[PDB]
Amino acid sequence: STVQTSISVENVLERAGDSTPFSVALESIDAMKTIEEITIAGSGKASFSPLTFTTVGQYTYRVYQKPSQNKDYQADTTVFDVLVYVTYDEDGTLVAKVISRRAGDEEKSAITFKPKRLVKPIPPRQPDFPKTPLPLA
Repeated sequence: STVQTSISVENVLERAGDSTPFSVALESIDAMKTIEEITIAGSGKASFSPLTFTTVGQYTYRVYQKPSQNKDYQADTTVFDVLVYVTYDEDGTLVAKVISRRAGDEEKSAITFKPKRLVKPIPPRQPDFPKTPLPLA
């Protein structure tokens, strides 16, 4: 019997429509290995590939954001601890319960990163002529 779980994260950029890519890594503390890295273009939600568990137990991970490839931004350095508990529910069904927290925090928290832009945005090109009626003279 087996159960699967998708660990989900959010990347939040300060400007909507900013599509700068950032990468997030999932590491297993039990194995001391990186399991996977995923890349998110701009702001969005993202899941790592599903983890499959075949035996009951507690499995420990952490999730963090890699250094920003685009040097105009500072990646969020927050690290999240992620615990996956695999057991049976009241009907005897194999289930996986996932709990995430900021490292050092007691309270649970969704895994969220907020990279910050360190340099002024590149200037937009001159806008097109107006497409709406100009004010009456």
